[PDB]
Amino acid sequence: NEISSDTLEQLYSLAFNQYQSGKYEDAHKVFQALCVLDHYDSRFFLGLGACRQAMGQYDLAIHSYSYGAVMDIKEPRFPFHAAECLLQKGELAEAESGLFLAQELIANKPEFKELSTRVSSMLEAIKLKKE
Amino acid sequence: QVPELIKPS
Repeated sequence: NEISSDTLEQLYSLAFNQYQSGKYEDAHKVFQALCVLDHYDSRFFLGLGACRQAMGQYDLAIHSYSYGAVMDIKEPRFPFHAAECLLQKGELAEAESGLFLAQELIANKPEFKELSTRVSSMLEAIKLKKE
Repeated sequence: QVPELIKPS
């Protein structure tokens, strides 16, 4: 029945607002349904994964980020947030690839300035462990 | 510090 409008934007705004109020459980329910309505929009998977990350659900988060990565191969926020989750699980080699990928996708784009510094900080911590 | 989402509309 996807002759559904851009009431999709109304739903995204609501889920976005719930997330900023720390209502992660409610936000995740909306984001989940949005992923059902339009499985090609990457904001919905970033949102869904973010809620799972916020609630400590690392494997579920990585799963949503993986999907987002498939539909938006240029978006560095997916491997970067997955790398965070993989770090929390103590999976350092996998986290490293995540960070290196993010770094490739960010390149020297000005909008990801602070995000670059976090990436480098994490790569430096994993690097020293292998000594 | 939770992940930062894309802004709406």
